[PDB]
Amino acid sequence: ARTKQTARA
Amino acid sequence: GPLGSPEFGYWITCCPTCDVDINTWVPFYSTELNKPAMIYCSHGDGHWVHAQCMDLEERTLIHLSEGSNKYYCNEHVQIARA
Ligand SMILES: [Zn+2]
Ligand SMILES: [Zn+2]
Repeated sequence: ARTKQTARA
Repeated sequence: GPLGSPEFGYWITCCPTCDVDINTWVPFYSTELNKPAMIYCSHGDGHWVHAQCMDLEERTLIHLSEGSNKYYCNEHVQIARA
């Protein structure tokens, strides 16, 4: 699914 | 979007029980810094909801971001499964 702010820290 | 500008898509009241507020928000998921993580709901023409407001734990959120499947928010998933 499309998501925002889910890039690995 | 970058720096200071149109962030309103992020600061909406995503659902009746939306707990995210521009005046009090702090990071929760490991992937957040200054904006709340969101998920796209495929109900109708679609809309975005705050991951936190859907009561999703991080591992679930990450699985959603990596998958190619459609997501239906707590308000619409029942209609989608009927
Ligand atoms: Zn919300
Ligand atoms: Zn929805």
